[PDB]
Amino acid sequence: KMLDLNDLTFSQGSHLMSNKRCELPDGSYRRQKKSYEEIHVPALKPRPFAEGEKLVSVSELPKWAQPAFDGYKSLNRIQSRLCDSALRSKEHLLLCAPTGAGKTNVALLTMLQEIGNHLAEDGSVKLDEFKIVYIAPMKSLVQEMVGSFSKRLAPFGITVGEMTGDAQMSKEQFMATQVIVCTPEKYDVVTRKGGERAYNQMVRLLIIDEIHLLHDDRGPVLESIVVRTIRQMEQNHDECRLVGLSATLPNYQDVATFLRVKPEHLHFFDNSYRPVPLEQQYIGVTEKKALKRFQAMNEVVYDKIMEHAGKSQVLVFVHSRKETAKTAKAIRDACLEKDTLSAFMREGSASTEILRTEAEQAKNLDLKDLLPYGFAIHHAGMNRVDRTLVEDLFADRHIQVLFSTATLAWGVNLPAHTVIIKGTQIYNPEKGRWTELGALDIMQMLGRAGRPQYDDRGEGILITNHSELQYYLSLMNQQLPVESQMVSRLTDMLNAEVVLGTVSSVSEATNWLGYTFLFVRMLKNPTLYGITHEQARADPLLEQRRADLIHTACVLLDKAGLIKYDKRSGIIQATELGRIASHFYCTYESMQTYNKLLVETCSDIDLFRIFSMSSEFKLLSVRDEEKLELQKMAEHAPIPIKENLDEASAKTNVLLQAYISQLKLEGFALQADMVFVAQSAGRLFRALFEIVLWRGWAGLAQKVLTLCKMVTQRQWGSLNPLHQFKKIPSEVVRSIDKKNYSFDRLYDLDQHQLGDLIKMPKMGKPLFKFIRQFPKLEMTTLIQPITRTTMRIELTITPDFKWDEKVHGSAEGFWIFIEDTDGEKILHHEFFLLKQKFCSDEHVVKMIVPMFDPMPPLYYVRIVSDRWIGAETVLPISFRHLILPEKYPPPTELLDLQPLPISAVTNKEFQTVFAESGFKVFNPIQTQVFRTVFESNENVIVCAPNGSGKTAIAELAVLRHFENTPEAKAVYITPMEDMATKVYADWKRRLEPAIGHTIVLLTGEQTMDLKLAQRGQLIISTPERWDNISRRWKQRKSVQNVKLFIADDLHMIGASNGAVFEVVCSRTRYISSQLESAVRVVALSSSLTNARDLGMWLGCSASATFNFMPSTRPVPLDLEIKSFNLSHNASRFAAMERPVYQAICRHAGKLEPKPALVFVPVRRQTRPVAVALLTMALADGAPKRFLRLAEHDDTFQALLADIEDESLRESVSCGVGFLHEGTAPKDVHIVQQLFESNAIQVCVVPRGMCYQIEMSAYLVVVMDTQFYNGKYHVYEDYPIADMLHMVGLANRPILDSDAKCVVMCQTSKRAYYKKFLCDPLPVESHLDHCLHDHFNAEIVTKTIENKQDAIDYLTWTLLYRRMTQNPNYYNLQGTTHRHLSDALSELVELTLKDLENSKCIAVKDEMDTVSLNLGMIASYYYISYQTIELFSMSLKEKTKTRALIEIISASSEFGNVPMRHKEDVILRQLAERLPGQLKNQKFTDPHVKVNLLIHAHLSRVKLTAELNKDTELIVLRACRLVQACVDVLSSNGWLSPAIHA
Amino acid sequence: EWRVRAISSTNLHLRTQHIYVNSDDVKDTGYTYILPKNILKKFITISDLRTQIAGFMYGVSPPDNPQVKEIRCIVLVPQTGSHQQVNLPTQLPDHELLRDFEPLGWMHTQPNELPQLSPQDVTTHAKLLTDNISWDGEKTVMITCSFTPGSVSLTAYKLTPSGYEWGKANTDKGNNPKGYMPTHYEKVQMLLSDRFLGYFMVPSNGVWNYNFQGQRWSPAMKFDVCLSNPKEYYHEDHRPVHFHNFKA
Repeated sequence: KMLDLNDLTFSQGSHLMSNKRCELPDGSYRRQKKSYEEIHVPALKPRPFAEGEKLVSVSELPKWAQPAFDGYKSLNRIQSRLCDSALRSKEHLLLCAPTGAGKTNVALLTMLQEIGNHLAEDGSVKLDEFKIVYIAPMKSLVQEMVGSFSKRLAPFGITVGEMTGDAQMSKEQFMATQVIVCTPEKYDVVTRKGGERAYNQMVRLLIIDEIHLLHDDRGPVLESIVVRTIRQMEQNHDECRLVGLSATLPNYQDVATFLRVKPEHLHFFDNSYRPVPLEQQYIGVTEKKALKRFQAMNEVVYDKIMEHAGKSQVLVFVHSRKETAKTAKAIRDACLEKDTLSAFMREGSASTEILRTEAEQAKNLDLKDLLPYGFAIHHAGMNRVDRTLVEDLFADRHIQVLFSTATLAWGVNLPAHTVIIKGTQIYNPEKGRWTELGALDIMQMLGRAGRPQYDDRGEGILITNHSELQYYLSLMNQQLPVESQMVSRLTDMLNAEVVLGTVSSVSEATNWLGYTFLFVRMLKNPTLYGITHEQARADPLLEQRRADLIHTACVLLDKAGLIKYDKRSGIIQATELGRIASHFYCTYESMQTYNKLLVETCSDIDLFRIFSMSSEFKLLSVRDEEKLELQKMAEHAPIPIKENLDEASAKTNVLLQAYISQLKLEGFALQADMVFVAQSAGRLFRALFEIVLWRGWAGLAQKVLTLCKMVTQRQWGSLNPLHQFKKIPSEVVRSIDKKNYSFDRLYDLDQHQLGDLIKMPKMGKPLFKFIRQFPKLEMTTLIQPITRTTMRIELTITPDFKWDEKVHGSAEGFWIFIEDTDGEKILHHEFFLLKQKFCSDEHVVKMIVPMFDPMPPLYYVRIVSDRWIGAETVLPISFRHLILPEKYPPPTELLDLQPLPISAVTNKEFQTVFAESGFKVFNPIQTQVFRTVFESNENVIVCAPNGSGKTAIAELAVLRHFENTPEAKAVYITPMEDMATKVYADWKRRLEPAIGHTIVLLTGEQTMDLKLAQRGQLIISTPERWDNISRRWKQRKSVQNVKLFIADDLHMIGASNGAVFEVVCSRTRYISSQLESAVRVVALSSSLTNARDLGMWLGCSASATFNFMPSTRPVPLDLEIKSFNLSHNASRFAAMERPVYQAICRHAGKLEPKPALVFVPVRRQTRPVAVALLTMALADGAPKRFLRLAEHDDTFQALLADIEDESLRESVSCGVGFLHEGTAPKDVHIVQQLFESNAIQVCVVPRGMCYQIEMSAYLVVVMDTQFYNGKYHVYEDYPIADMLHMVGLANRPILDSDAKCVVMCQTSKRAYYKKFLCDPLPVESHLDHCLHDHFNAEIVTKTIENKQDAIDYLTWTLLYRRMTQNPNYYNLQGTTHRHLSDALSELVELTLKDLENSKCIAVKDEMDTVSLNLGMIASYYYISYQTIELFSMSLKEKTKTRALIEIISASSEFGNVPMRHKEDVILRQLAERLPGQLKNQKFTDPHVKVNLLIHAHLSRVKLTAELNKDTELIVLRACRLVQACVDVLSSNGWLSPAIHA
Repeated sequence: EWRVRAISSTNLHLRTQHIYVNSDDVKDTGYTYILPKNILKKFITISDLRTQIAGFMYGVSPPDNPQVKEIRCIVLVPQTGSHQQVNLPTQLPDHELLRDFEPLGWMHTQPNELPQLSPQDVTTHAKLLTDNISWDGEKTVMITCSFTPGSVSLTAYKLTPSGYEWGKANTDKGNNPKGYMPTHYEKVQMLLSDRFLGYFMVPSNGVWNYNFQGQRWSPAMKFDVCLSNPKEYYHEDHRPVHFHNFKA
């Protein structure tokens, strides 16, 4: 049922007086006077100490805990009682004590208990194992607590950091900080942002200061944090201790129940435990006439000062900065009028001399005027120096009467004997009206009453309206019940749960809502929450009441477009708008308004109008007394306002423009309103920026992004960027503005010319420094057309500015936008973060943009600073020379042919090979191609999607070839070693007995592999291994005797290593031609666009060119691409975790669970994800839901006992497997066996093992599509071929009728993957980048004796074909035979010149090529020319063993050792353990890693399984390099270095 | 009575729903001129209702038809507007791509009806022709679009030899001359293209309209182009003087 949330919302907020009566303490009395009435409450005497109750000495604390109490002799009375609960118990703690009773030291006791859990045996604190979060209600208090703990925690090395709405800690700063002091709103936003989810699990202690804020309208923020924590603790079983600090208020037992605090840890200390007994006087003004009422207040203030004049110090709080001086002078004048001023200052006192002396130094004239009389003022408008001085003078008791603002009670621990609160009404800009002062302010003000140890009792005078007297009485007499305000924020709070995904259904919402304090209050007081006694009896659990509340909110959130709510099933799904809304704390009404009003054609005026129409400002009203002032401001508004000046919306707009213009306002309330508007503007405009970015409106996005800077910089975008440097005087910049000198031209002027231009030579050098420090970025672009509809743009960014941590911080963010020709549509957007650590390195970003018909003339690449005004660069990319590639030929139609049975193969021996492989009938694709492959000897290319059984086609060629020519040799090349291992092992098992010939897998050892190729009839090899052997084909008759060459996964030619593959394939046809020996080429690949071009290059007939569509898979594939709008991958992982579990319920189904395969980017991710899935299954109450066999199955128990890894064994026991590169092959085999048998439903595998695993699943889940490349410090996208491989594993044609695929990737990559996964892939050559090594090898063999011989070989390559199809990709200017020939001639010259420069070859008569010794060495040992040149340049006559390791480690062959994230830290720890290592090594360089690993190997240091595997590869590579050095040194005639090698 | 004129700029996108070629013509002898819908639609929205603005345009021949002319780039230039005239420097825009085009366009915006041209238009074209020896008036033609209510009309014109000689002969404010006349004027064949995109060249500093910056403006005024998108009229960078009085 739909409910009215407004009627149920407590409009009174903190003023809700739920108690109908107030009971006064004994001895309280009433005094009625002529103009005012006083109600006096006597000071409560401290209760006597109980039997055995003694103060715990600091020496009684553990010695490791004593440094936190340096300077303290013993704990107080309360701290002593809580010592067991605080220091010795881990249970939740709720402390109800009077204000000022030393709660801060109690918090410190709880910290030590956790430090003791993380105290190492050497006495150090494991600072990285735990984090402590302190919630404080105000920023000023946060600053106070940080300063205090900095002194108290300094002996422990503990880092204390401030995290507030304005002070955002970076993630690196977050890591270095163990104790974070923050505001509720900041912690909520932090938890809402998701970035710190990995950090939230490390939070072991949460201290909630002044938790009684629950009675305030801000109370729901604390509820959200607590409920989130409890739900996280209960679901994840991560223990975090909750410490609630509260005032002595009713319902504390409910708060304890809400906080899950056991009664043993519920501590209530009455007002007698206040350190100074406080006598209280409540003055309720009975005057009905507001003016007489106001006048009576002034009488009271003077009277009470005179009652205390010369007796005790009085601290008078006021609400306004202006009120400080006006009231102080008026009372002083009243003191002057009655000649009572001398009572404050004794004539001739040193303090009078001090105050007069300090008055001469005081910059504030009003303070200077008041200081000689012993009066002072303190308010936020005063400078910090004068304020601190006044604080000191009162602490020294010089100031007798101090007038101050609430900030002193919140920002300075300055207690006074007497506190007077003049009036309790404060102007609330959020409500637009005058409201009563908050309880916290009163408690903080009253908290300063009575100086401990100096005053025997304190006196608190509160001046208020007679109607409100009972409320403040209820507050201080333990009678004001804490009530929930959650109704006011229930929608926003519920949205956060939906955005966090912790609530997805009304059942989950009802459960989540059952944790709120509101629910406890609704159960305890239904009549207050609009629930009748009869209704509460019919629904004792308030399930209907809650569900009606939730249903209303869901409809509102659904109507706002933040969620998708199925009213029947109750299913709730988060939208992108909800995420944005939650992240910036915007109301759903304002977002709904924005959704309605935002259009691409919005002007700057509409943006201000839409902003001013935000529902956050709905309570702002136009005051009559301010229209005239607004009238002056309206005349000064630079941006026109469309609304009438009488409308509240217009007022908001005017205020924003004035703040940006830094205009001076006269009305204090208007000035207060301006700050309120200005404070909200920063987050709201930032949210709007995300919205327009999501819709892709380029021109509008640039505008809104500029406006965000204007809010931050408080200036209009037309002003010179130099105004952003607050250290530069504005007058200097204005002199440039007055000269209209362009900013761009200032970069070319020298410091003297600049100084002379402004007529200030002294400022020329500082300005030039600031000028050269202003962020400027240079752009160069490489334009690469991929298809007729898609083009890759590779953008290299060069920083052209001097980094300054005080200006730029640790990192600066930039937005890269690719806009269309019109600048209307965002074709691409990306966030670039330049880090201080990389501020000197160039960053290359590769991106792909769609191309439209008609062809646009050009595109614009725009880089915009996120914070800096004017720091943008635009680069137009012209298409005038864009030669679009030819239209691909139409794909081969899948003929509806009758499936060929396995009996169709005439050889009975061959039928067993397929019968053993599970084939009963051939699939349609295999059937159509079978006849051409098995009956004919023609060259054939078959491009078909993964899962169609392409591997069987290679086998048919092998089986037929040895059947017809058993004596002829066959070679099968596959680019992946893991696939080669699979194919070899399986074929050795199945095919070798049926063919009767030796099958061999090459190993890479030149000498041994040659024996294998001679011994083996069928050679399985990688391209690289086969290339080394095929070089000497002229002398190797066994190579000449190769008659069948199979190239599988030919699409890998488009990968990084395809250049070797192309050369190997190219040489095979050349050899085939030279020997008059036709070598049949059988090409198997995924679906390609240019399949005919490769077929033609391979000599395949048009009839033998089969290219089926990706949709023609024998098993239909359902591909769902889910996008995550998180640029931080570690944060994105945690955002993907729960959708994966949800996908299992949605796609793999309940009741009939089907096998699901989950790919993760790294080994380190395998185990955490597996635990999370088990945790969610446990959270669902079905931890073993994924297991399908009986737990007591002897084979399962036997297989369980065979698992070596206990954590794997435990995970498998619940039906969820995980694998990684360090898992033993037996355990891998078991998991594979269990998955194929469907014993386990889920298996976790890293991307590196996709070619290693043989498992196929119904559901394939790709968790993220990025991996960290530590060489470039960038997270690199998964190769599309690897992606197709993973998707290819979604194939169970005998067990499942269909297949499901869920690809989770970044939103910016959705279109990229969506295109290339549905459409065939275009394959282009990369041979141009590796020609040198290939050129050198053929010259050494005298295959290339002149430059033309090199050109002739190139005509056999695939490159030559593709150069005609996409010239601009290869920088060709035309498609004519001349342009093709001319470009080829230049490429040959450049390659050969480079080989000549490397002294690998010598060119005689500028035409004939002669191989040099360096070329022979490189070719023989298969080493890159770059390493051989380096050795020639680096090896010296005196090079020693240590230097040899350094030189060898720097070789290009080690440039491909993988650098993992944070691996430098492990390498740093190793370097500290190895002798003689340099401390200033670049631990992120793989050459440094290899150098350290070489020394560790020689030292036999036990390395990790990852580093051990790396060490094995390194040592094998090193052997060739050492042998290569020997030949290089012998050519130079150096004996001793050769001996060292 | 200014500020509403800034406000009125909002709605310029609406007129783009009702663009019309004012196709009352028969002179198929006109080397028929083809303008593309993309840059036109932008040039509408970047305009200012109560003043003229103008630019120069550069052309390609289709390779298969020498006499059909495609307008392929607009150069916006540093300019000071007026209600019913426009101020353009003697400085000529120039760039490699413009020299690699065939160079023929100039166009201006009309607030209202245009039962006949302005002499400022003709004298501009005549002066332009007098400077642009490359141009040739028989090749080069002049174009007007009008802010008809809720709509735009497109119409295009040529200057006859008697047209050029009049402008050559004339040097006047010329409100009601003789020779400001149909033998001196000509109407010529022109067309709108949805079939392809064009693009804008703009000044090197972007700021094309001056008006209150007319103190900065000069008829001499050296400038260059850059290949950037056009900033709209009431963009902040055009209007900064309104922000500089209210500094304190």
